[PDB]
Amino acid sequence: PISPIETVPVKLKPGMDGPKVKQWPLTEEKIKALVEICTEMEKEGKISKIGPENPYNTPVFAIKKKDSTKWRKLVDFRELNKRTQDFWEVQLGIPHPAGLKKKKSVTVLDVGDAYFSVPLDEDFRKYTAFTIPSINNETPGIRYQYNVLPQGWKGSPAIFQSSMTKILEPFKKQNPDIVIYQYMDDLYVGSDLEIGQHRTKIEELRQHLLRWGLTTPDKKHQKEPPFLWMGYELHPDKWTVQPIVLPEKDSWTVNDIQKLVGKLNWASQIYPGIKVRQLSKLLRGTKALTEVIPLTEEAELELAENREILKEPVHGVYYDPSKDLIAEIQKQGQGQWTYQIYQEPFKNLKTGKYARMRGAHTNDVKQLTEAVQKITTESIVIWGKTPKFKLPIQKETWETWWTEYWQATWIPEWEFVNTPPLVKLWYQ
Amino acid sequence: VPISPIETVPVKLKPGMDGPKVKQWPLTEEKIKALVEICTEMEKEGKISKIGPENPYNTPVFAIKKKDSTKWRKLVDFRELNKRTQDFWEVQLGIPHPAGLKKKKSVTVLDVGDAYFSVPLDEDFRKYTAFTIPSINNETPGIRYQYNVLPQGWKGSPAIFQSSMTKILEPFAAQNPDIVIYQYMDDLYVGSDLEIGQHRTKIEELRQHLLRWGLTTPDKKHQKEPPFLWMGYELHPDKWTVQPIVLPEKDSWTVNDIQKLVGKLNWASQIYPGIKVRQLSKLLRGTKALTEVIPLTEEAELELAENREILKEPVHGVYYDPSKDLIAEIQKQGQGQWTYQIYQEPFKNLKTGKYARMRGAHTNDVKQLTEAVQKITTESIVIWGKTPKFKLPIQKETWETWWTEYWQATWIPEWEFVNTPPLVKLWYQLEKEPIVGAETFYVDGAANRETKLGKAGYVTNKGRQKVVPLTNTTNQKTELQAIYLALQDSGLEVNIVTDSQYALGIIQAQPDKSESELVNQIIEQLIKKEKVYLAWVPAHKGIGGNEQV
Ligand SMILES: N#C/C=C/c1cc(F)cc(Oc2ccc(F)cc2OCCn2ccc(=O)[nH]c2=O)c1
Repeated sequence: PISPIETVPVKLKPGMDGPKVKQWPLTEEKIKALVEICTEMEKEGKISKIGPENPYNTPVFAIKKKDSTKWRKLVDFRELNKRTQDFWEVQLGIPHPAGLKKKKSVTVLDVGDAYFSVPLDEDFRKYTAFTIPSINNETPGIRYQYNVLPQGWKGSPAIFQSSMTKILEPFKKQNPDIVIYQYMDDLYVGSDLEIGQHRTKIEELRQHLLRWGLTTPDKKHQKEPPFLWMGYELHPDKWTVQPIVLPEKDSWTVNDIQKLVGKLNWASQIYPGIKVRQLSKLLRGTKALTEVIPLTEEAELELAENREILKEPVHGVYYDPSKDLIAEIQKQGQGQWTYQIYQEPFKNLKTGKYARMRGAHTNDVKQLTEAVQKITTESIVIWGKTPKFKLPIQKETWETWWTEYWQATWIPEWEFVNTPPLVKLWYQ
Repeated sequence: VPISPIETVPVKLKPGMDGPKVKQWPLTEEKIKALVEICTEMEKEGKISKIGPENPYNTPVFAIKKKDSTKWRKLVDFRELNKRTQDFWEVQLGIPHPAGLKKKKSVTVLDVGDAYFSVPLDEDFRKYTAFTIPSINNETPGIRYQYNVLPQGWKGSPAIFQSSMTKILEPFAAQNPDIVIYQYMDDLYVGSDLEIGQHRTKIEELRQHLLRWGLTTPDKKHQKEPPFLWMGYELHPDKWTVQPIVLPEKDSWTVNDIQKLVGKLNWASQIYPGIKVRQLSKLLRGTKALTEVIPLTEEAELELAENREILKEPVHGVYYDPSKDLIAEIQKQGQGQWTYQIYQEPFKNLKTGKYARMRGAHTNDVKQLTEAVQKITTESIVIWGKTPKFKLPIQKETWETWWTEYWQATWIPEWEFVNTPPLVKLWYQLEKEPIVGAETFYVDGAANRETKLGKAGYVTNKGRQKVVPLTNTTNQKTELQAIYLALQDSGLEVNIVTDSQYALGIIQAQPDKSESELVNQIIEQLIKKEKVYLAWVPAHKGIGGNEQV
């Protein structure tokens, strides 16, 4: 191994010290996996053991690659990122291709391994410190720091950006209509090609990267998969927002019209042109909830106007690059979940709904996890950055079980909501 | 004089900071002489060294007499140096819990004497530890010294010592994979399954190694033999328990005494099952005044009595067998208190514990059970590195019904039902759709924020209507009161319509208990009903609303 450049010098933000974060307790299984992995990484010179004079710490976990039987090590760099990358956004920052979200197909490739060839700045290494914990606090943790660009650190692709650019240069020239964006360890490749030739082009890029020295373990089962599916494929052209729908009924009761007036009144927080007057006049008297109420002409006219105004997108909704993205998720039951990515309240940049599968495989936590991953991926493709989730789950529960189903090399920011109200059905 | 060839750990001052400078003149000749007698011997042992006064730094020095005055001790206050020294890795957060230890044929405890002074200090840093022994008046040059080894009370001492010890243990463990060494502070704990002769031989061998590195271990006896009173525990060869708990008798109690009492009870809870701290800790809601004398409530008295009855006879925990399954069992104590036992074999517990819900005004048994499962899962992952199998007082249909309709994602690992009353159940379920042939109650209530008067009432589709006045209430209380009136005056099946998002929020949460009596009564009514449908409408838009104030 040799250093192509010597090191890219890294400084922190003025008035900021290194990350000090507690390492979460781990299963014995995951501890052993991490021990094995790190023993090998130490053997290759990627990481080295450190002394008591290094105060800094970053959490570590063991996940599984995608479906595999082999353990993968995932370091959570969120804090170090905020303490470093905020200054390599400006300085080394990778520009985001707004044309990527317009492509018909987008494949995601894992380029992480590349970073391991490039050494890390000598003075910066102490900030990469992490701890493999011991069960029952029996022994002090095993302490390493990176000698090379770590995966999960946003500074890694930034430093490697030039190398990536010049490696991708020949492929970009023979394929000028293909969009290639790098977010951390991931390469997002868009195209308008037919699915088959799109896959062929992705394989061409794989062989290109490979013969240029970049392993991309997106390689399949070799020839024959039994029932499973190939590399991650997205379709951002179908990724537009969702409108608000009202129930279609042959007969309407007092209750139906009450839920209708309520939901419309809620929708008035978004669309100012909503009028509930003529629908409210029909409920004027005090009646049984199960009493069927025929719709007048005024009320029907009002319902038509409301349905018409509700199917058009919201005016004056734009993305502010200086503001953080916020993704709220609410659980709809029956394997369904709904979400909204916004910046300011009631101005929705994006909304959607996900149902994985029904029964005999997955539970709530698995679904919410996969949901967070999908939403984050969409967010990356569209704005070139991840949102901060408000998760409908108990904090300790999530902190316990999230690593089980996590297939992603990045982690977003999250907080937990114990509150959420009646509005559930209003989003479905 | 055991000087050590131990590789030093490089140490820096915090960036932009210099070494501490403090002049110590005081005080008396006797202390000076004692300091001389000590520092000469410390210098002889290489622990400290006299230095030429070229622009150095200084630290205050004191001499404090212990009981039995035959010996003296020197105390150097390093706080000002500790301010300027770099941060180090955290030393040890928690201790290992006895329930997580494995049974060994032999366990030896080793105390290392003068641990810090046996480990050298980084050369370039040594000058920052400099201090001065004062002359007897007359401003004559003071005696200058500096530490060559880890000073007691210095910020970096325990961590550096820990790493040094680990490195020293490294070659011995390599030649001895069949024994286990736990390092804690100045102590080592060596377990083995080796036969007693072989074990003792190995222990002496270890002692010799340590002595080769400049560390001492007891040659008189070998001292500690089980118990083994360690960190508030009692460690026995086949079992572990807590050290004896003593609950003091008092005619008067302050906040401090209640703090100590509750502490002792919490500590006792990990092994003795059934300990209840709720009523006693509720007295501590007086968090304003810490010296205030607190009178004991009857509930607290009864609870403390129960704890005394529980603590009457000793109980013991066992150790962990990795070859056996791990089971956790939970019971409800009824006051919002929960108790649990973690075990492997039926008549033995690894440990016990309790969960209480301080959080929230309203809650229910199922959610609390889930939270308990969470706490236990975390604790198990910490102690044994695995999650236990659960035995729970809940039917699967109950659980499924709850989590499927719950707005929050929850999950529980592999668990089975055990029938040990009280069982956890759903006491009522609101209808998902309005009930045909049921009287519809349009309810509402309101309060004046100033006068605190307010009122609550309903109007029904059958033309029936009621209004009741209230005193010392709030809008929320009036809305809940309205719903309660509707429940009181209705039949077995009722449709209620409220404009209050709050009240609907409380009811849809399906709480089985509350600290609010009103909500409790509403709950009772809800249990007594066959079918209740609660619906919400926008307020003040006058749809079906109540026009009266
Ligand atoms: N003073 C003092 C005691 C400290 C102490 C603390 C521990 F966490 C463990 C400990 O001893 C053990 C050391 C290594 C092991 F693998 C297991 C240990 O278990 C202690 C329980 N014990 C005690 C005596 C005995 O004959 N068998 C046994 O399992 C001693």
